[PDB]
Amino acid sequence: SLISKEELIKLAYSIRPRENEYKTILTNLDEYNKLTTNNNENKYLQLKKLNESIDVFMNKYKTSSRNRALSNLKKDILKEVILIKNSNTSPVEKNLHFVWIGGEVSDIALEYIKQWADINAEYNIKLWYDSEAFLVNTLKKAIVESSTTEALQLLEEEIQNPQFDNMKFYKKRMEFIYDRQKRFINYYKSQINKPTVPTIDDIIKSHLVSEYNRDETVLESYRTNSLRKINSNHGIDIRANSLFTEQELLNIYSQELLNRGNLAAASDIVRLLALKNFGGVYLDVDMLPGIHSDLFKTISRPSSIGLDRWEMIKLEAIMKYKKYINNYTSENFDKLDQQLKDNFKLIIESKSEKSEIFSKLENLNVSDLEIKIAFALGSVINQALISKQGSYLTNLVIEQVKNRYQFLNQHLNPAIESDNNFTDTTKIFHDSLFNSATAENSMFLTKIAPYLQVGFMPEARSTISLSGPGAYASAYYDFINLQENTIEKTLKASDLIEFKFPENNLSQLTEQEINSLWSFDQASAKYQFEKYVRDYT
Ligand SMILES: O=c1ccn([C@@H]2O[C@H](COP(=O)(O)OP(=O)(O)O[C@H]3O[C@H](CO)[C@@H](O)[C@H](O)[C@H]3F)[C@@H](O)[C@H]2O)c(=O)[nH]1
Ligand SMILES: [Mn+2]
Repeated sequence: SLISKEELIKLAYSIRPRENEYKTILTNLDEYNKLTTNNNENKYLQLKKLNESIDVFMNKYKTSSRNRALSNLKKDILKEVILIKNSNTSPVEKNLHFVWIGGEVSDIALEYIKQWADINAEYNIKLWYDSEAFLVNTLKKAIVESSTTEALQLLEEEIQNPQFDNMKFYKKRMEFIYDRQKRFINYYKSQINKPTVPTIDDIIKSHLVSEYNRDETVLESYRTNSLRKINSNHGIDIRANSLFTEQELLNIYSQELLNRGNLAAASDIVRLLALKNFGGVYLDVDMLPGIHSDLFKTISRPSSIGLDRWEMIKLEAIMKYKKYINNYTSENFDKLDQQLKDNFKLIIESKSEKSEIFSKLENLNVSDLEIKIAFALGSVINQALISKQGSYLTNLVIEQVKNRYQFLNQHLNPAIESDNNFTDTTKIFHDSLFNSATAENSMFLTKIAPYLQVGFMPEARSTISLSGPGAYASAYYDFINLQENTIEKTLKASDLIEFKFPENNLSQLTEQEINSLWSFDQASAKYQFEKYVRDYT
């Protein structure tokens, strides 16, 4: 329990009269100690109120003899949130949420989702999709491909020089991409208010037919096939549900889905709303169930192979003998000594049903305060999440996303609403953005400055700071330190063991996940550019 008001009076006793701010602290502490109710949120809020009062006294009387005790009390307050969070716990709602928006869900994604379904029959699979937006990927592809060709043609004389800086190509291509997105968006805005009430896909189809030499029948078949494939495999339509219950979040989802064509960012929004409204477990479609602990207890690992590769090899080894996922890679497993191999086959074949290989989720016991998250490379990663419906931390993350977008859009909207090309739009945005800089927000500003080229140029990673892991990391800071609207600071994986997605319940090092991580750094960028040059000729 926290120290009592009487104990604090004894500990902080001084020759000096009690300051008014000290009396307030004593009252807040006593009120926390006397709380009759068992509602976690109420306890947390009263903690917060007390912590805030202590800071007011410490800032005001910096040399006070009471500060040592009050400093200790703050440390005890930090421990209590953990205790509070860990004291009343119970199973999360039995929902597995997946999201696939913007096109046909792939067969490979369905296979991965199938593993989860087989192992966890009591959970109700929810594959969220947007019934009006099956052609967004098709459009983004068309725009990028056409732009790549335009940039190569413009730069044809230079691209052969082996010393050519491929960043001249990516910047020029971005100018063409921006012009093409802007043509689409202005066309969309001219259609969307018509009395025919067209859908996103109606408008994309028309635009592709008129400007990208496409065939309406082929696009319509692709769209209807996507709608049928998804509905047959646990699909649930965002347009027909209660995820979006305010305009602000919908506008954020729409700006990513329609203006940027950033499907991952749109999915970042949907997953939060799905957890807020329904609770359960959110998984990217490249995640796989966790391997039973004992399964490979009996297999020391060669020190030549890495801690992560060892996990990839365990998955590859399981597939090589059960074929649960068709054509699953065997590359890192084939290179092993036969006793290793023969040992793997031996333990593997020992088992009878898949539930002996992968672990069930069963009850995932969590606090209504928290959200649990996977880790990667020292950071949180929002590819796997656990949250009760309406959890306090899930709401903190949503608030972080809203505040970040409100700030982004304050500076971005005047620029994009201009009739200006990419270069001049970027200048208007940046001039506004960086005139707002402070010591607290400067890193954030620098990270969101390349927002418009996210997905199209190497090193544009603004999504992490808007809808992705950075927002979760700052919300964790908020929660742990009883703060709100943290922008400068993030908590790291080493800070968040109490919030880790339980290691035994998840396999992150799948073939599909490793396929996704191939990011847009300078190394990937050089390779894609070389292939573009290779194909152009
Ligand atoms: O065409 C598409 C492409 C992707 N999505 C959604 O985005 C999710 C993640 O995509 P993906 O794994 O390819 O990118 P990744 O770099 O790993 O995402 C991280 O960064 C992402 C953004 O912060 C984050 O969403 C993700 O969890 C991180 F791991 C995927 O499981 C879908 O829900 C889609 O619906 N349609
Ligand atoms: Mn991934």
